[PDB]
Amino acid sequence: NESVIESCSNAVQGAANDELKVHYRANEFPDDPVTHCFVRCIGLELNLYDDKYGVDLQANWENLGNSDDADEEFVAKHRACLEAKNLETIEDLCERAYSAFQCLREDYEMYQNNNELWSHP
Ligand SMILES: [N+]
Ligand SMILES: [N+]
Ligand SMILES: [N+]
Ligand SMILES: [N+]
Ligand SMILES: [N+]
Ligand SMILES: [N+]
Ligand SMILES: [N+]
Ligand SMILES: [N+]
Repeated sequence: NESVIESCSNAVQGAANDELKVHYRANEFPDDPVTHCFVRCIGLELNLYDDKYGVDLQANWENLGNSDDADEEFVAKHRACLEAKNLETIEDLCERAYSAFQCLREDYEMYQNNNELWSHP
């Protein structure tokens, strides 16, 4: 939502940038250090993500336009994707969050073009 985008742009060094914020409002998140931290911030603020517990797959399922329990294959597929990214070995917390969310890119893009289950318990 608008509020979280604005607050995260202030919380993250470099993120209060006109050009970057045009991307963010368009659900476009480039692979750069500022955006890494921005994506982490949004994930934390919306409780979609946690540095320790990773991606809340149920919260993300709900953020993809659903109100029910996540499909089992959605949970399985993303648990496996996230495990394959060896997130615990990524020292930079922003890079870690950005890498984690790459697993859900296809889902968010499909949802956008149409309009707890922590991965690391
Ligand atoms: N900022
Ligand atoms: N700022
Ligand atoms: N962040
Ligand atoms: N959550
Ligand atoms: N399911
Ligand atoms: N991981
Ligand atoms: N999806
Ligand atoms: N939660």
